[PDB]
Amino acid sequence: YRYTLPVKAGEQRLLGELTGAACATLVAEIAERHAGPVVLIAPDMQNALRLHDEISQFTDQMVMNLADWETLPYDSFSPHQDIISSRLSTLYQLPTMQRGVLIVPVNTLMQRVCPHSFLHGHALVMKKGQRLSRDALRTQLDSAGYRHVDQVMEHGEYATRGALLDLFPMGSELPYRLDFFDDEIDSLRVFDVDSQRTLEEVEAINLLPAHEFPTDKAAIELFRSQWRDTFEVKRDPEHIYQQVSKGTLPAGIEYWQPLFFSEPLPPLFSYFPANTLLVNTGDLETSAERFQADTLARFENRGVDPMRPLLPPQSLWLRVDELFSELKNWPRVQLKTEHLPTKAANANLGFQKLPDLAVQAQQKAPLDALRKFLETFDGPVVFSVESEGRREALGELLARIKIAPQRIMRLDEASDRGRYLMIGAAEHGFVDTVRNLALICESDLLGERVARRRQDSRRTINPDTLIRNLAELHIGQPVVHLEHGVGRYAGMTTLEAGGITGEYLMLTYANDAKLYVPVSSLHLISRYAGGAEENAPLHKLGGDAWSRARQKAAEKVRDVAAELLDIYAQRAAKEGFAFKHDREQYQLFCDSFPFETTPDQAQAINAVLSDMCQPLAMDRLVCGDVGFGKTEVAMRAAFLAVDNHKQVAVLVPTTLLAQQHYDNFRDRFANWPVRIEMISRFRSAKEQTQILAEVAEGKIDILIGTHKLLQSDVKFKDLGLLIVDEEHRFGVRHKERIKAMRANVDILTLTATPIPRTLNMAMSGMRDLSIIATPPARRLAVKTFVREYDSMVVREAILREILRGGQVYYLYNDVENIQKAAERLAELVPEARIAIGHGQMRERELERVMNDFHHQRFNVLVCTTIIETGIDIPTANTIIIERADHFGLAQLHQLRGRVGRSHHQAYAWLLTPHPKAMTTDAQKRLEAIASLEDLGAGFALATHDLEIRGAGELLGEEQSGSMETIGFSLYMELLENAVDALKAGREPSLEDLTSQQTEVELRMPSLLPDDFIPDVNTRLSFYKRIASAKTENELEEIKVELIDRFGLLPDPARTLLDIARLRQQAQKLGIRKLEGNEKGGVIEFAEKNHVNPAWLIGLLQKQPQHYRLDGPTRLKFIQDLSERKTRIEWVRQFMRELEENAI
Ligand SMILES: Nc1ncnc2c1ncn2[C@@H]1O[C@H](COP(=O)(O)OP(=O)(O)O)[C@@H](O)[C@H]1O
Ligand code: BEF
Repeated sequence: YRYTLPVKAGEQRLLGELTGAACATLVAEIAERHAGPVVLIAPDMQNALRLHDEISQFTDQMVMNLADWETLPYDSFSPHQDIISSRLSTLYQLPTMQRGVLIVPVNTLMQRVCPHSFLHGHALVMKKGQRLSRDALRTQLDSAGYRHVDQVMEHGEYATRGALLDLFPMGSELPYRLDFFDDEIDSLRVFDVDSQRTLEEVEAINLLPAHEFPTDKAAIELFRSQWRDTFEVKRDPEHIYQQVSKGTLPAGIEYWQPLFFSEPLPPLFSYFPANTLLVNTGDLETSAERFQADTLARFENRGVDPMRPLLPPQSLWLRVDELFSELKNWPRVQLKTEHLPTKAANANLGFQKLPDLAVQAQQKAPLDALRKFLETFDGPVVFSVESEGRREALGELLARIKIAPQRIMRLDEASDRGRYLMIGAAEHGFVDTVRNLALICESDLLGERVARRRQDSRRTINPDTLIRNLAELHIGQPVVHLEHGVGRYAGMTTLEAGGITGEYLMLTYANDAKLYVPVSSLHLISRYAGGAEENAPLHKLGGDAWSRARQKAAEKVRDVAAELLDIYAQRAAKEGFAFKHDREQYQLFCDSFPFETTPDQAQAINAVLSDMCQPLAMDRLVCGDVGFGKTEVAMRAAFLAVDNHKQVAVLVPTTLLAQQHYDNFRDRFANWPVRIEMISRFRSAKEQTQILAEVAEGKIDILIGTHKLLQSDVKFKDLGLLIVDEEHRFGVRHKERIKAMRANVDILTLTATPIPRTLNMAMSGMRDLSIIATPPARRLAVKTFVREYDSMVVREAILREILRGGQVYYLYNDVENIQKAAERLAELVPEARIAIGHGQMRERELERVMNDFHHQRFNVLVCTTIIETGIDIPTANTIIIERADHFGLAQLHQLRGRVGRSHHQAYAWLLTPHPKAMTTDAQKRLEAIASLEDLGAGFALATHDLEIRGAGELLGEEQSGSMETIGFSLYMELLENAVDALKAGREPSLEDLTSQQTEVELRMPSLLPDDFIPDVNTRLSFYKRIASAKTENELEEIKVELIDRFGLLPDPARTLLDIARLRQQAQKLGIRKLEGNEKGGVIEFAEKNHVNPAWLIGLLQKQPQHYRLDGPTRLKFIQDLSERKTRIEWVRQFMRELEENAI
């Protein structure tokens, strides 16, 4: 083309006049036309990710990025070993590959690596036709460094179960099972982390060492030798020398890598193929050197703590001059967006930048510049769309500009006068003047719409995965056995206690008195919820305290049972309501919203709209973190409410945020004809009466106000929608007082963080719940600083935000000394313009200075906790508090996250009085809030607050209490028992808990042996599932799953399955208790059985000696069933024949 290609160690090519996103075009071109692999060096790893898209967007050659360590140099955490997988694979094949593009940032090119002899000297291949021992391969894996686990879920672990060994290779992404057979590899089956069954069988597998360093005995001794040669040992049970010598691995041990090879580690340059070409963008002569400075700076910063010392930086990272010399050994190309006219191997190819093409909604012709420029472009114009649906979203836009470009795949496909489009993540369009090509990106006109996972992958907390993290069976966590009391779970054990070895779950009580409970009676154990995992009560066994507490609870539930019998339903007398939504009308309202919702916001919208469309009323928690645009869900709910004209009301515990919602709703409905108004202290009673009259006649649909409505004064013609914000700070019977008016109203519970009782109820599932863990695009984190009382940090932070041009939120929490403090901090900060705010003011100047804050005429505001509700403006970007000894975690997090709603990094300066003046609980609160600082932190903080404040009375008042109440589920058990007492009118009795659906014990061992399943959690899960079976199809699929996950089925397993099947069939039949032994047994029916009495008596008289009706419902039979198989077959055929003549 316009230039040659550089192939020489010293050859350097330099290219200029290269606009943004044309670097990708040039890179793809040269890689496709370069006879050899391509390695690209990027200045910023994040930028490299961007490259990883656009390159793959424009070409089809395999493009990969060097997996890199996430942690900062000399950190105290592992590199998140999963990433290591993606690394090692690329390392293993790296020498042997001809075409392909590998992209690396300089910060990781700076890092030393393994010698690859260590790598491919340990690179095993397992093949079908191999007579290899299970144990030999086991020890082989152990030497390789794979970790022995029992429920493999991650990279680099292996588990065993009888003849079935399974593991996860470090190179591939899916684990594998083997199915050994006579020490022969019979199968090699891939299986998902959650299917635990075959997806397919592959002929052979290749596996790589577990880590980036050996871990055999030779490795340990070499490491110890190097250590004793270099550093100084400390005789200590956590000094990494002793910890390594023990056998384990320190968390950060990966940074002490050069102590494992007795060699200078390669600079990774040896791994380049014999014929490569370096291509470089930006510049390294600043990035690499600044990185070296940062590494040494952090090193010297942490040159303390003799336990866990640090290597010199030069031993692990390279030198800059050495890096330059090394790169001068390969041909290299450099790209920059400047003018280099001198002289050869240096060109300036026409890649003009995109002109100012954009769309303006206010203009009558948004695509004015677009249509002006399209017709002035003689060449083809090709658009790029980052997704699929958006393509149509822009095709309609092209219909507004009356053009239908054809979708192409490659840039060369463009004709002379051709308009086209393609799916790509390109950022900036441009004008390739070489052949007059116009490339257009979405941001060219749309602007900023970013949906990538900008946040760190590890920096995420899934709510459902947090519940599934564990809900049972932690070896120390407490549980409650309703018969006796509360203890700590300790595990499983098999016991021979009557000639049949049965499983038993063992609990421990006070004074170390153990209690084993049979596995079958599992439904008598509840997971503790009193929230005292470290200070919980420990009932001493055989005491009356638990019985007394249970009797008190029984009395309380009987009282509330009468109360519910007043309603004559289990909160079920309600029929609800159905809303009608017009999809086009709602879509029009979506159009009136000038934003794009996050995916979880869209999910919440779908859930709420569907639920209201259902003919039942809602009680739905939308508990997401602040700054997630929760209010817009309410806006759309109110729009659909006014579509039905259902007189929606809204509640908030303040006047500031009430006014905020008022103006927001006015903005949403300044185009839609509908009446929005407010009723609170600000309004005069003269107009409050008018508001009440208007809402009595129904001329008002949207009302915003505080507790004035729940004063038996407001009248609604048709109250159909009620909204509540910030459920916290609300006492009980507020919701009951607002519910009393109309039962079938849709309840929408908006909040930022639930109080412990509400959170526990959400966990119970009795109330609908929803979480939005998807922050807006530009909502970066909020910095937090827990500092002691310094008068200078506050002043300098105030000045830092003033020079930024923002507003400071000053918290002192006083209505007397706030006056003096305002002038005190004015003297401290003469540059500051301050207003005084407190809730004990006439509210006229309050709203006036709120308006002033909207205009930002004064910078820092002193206020009490009325600020907590929050009307945050994006201008405000910093909060300094004064009292940090008494504030709830919910308030702390809420005021932390209240700042932002903008692209600019906010701040949260936290001022504390003397540490010794702090009580223990204050220290715990402050250390907890400091420990967590990231997006999606409110929900996890609420989970932590659970077990701290403790869920309160699930029945009585005073929520969020840590009293000694019975757990959660037992309350529901007694409630349904009393509902039975009401429906059947039966007497209250503590016997329904002592339940018995069907007992089919026959003195025959039946259990899931631990050898057949290693762990206990899965064993108990299957125990519960089998106990709660409903049809023989369930049993069949369970048997299939057991076959998959654990191979063959032991005799006890088969017996358990068939006993469950027989219990199922007997429950279908109508018999309740079928018992027996070797010499015979008894059959006992129900009150209304379905066995034919005629033939029943016929059998009775046919063989009275072998059959005797001894009791109103008891049939005694004698049988010589010395074989378990004979016993089971006899009973099966007996019951089958009995039910054959079923009446
Ligand atoms: N997906 C989004 N992208 C950009 N900005 C958003 C998004 N969602 C919300 N916002 C902005 O952030 C602000 C959040 O205010 P609000 O609805 O009160 O959030 P929260 O109720 O969580 O405090 C809104 O005023 C809105 O303008
Ligand atoms: F209700 Be929010 F957090 F604005």
